[PDB]
Amino acid sequence: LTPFLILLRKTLEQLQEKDTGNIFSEPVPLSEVPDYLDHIKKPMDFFTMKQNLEAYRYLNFDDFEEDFNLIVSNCLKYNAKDTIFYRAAVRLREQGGAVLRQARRQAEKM
Amino acid sequence: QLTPFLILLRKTLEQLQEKDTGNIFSEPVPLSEVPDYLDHIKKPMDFFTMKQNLEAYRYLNFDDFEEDFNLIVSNCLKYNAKDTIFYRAAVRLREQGGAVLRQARRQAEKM
Amino acid sequence: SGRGKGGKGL
Repeated sequence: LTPFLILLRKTLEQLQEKDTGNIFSEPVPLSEVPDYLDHIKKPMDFFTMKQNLEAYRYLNFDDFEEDFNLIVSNCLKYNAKDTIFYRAAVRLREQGGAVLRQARRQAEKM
Repeated sequence: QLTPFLILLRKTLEQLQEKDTGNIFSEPVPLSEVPDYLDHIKKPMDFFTMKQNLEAYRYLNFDDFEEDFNLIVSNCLKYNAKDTIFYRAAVRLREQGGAVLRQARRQAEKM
Repeated sequence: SGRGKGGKGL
């Protein structure tokens, strides 16, 4: 249990708070969206990020940020522009990019 | 007072709705479930709101009634992606409603 | 885009 892991935990909860509808809380449901994996090479969501975090798979901040960026880019790719999902990802890009900026400053001291 | 024109708009409103089996347009889009709706749609409209307006004497000419019908359709095309049940239903409603409105206006302007 | 998730909002 490092200062870094503690920081990523805090950062992840801050990112989740930006997603008021819990659209990105769990993997896109493949039973409801059967062609999802034909388009999206590497699915991601906040619960998977939490699993990765707790299993020590975020060695550095870049790897964490890469996964957050995937949540957003996957959603813009899969969905039509005029959907709740796409629009939500566009808002999350902005609000979550800002959470990450502040957290990175802290990470890079460690 | 209850006029012949109001009676005609009641009938017309019901004719426009027979074309809508899924009751896609029967009530306002629910904002609890569609929290981005007002970010994209300035003036929501639906058939129940139109009936409220009609019964409260807000459609005293045919144009104002047609304007709100046309808003139901155009709002739906605007909000929803093309490849959807909802967008397809609004395209069909444009087609089917255009025809109901044509004959009702003819009757109205004789009053 | 794929087939889509459908629905209206949530």
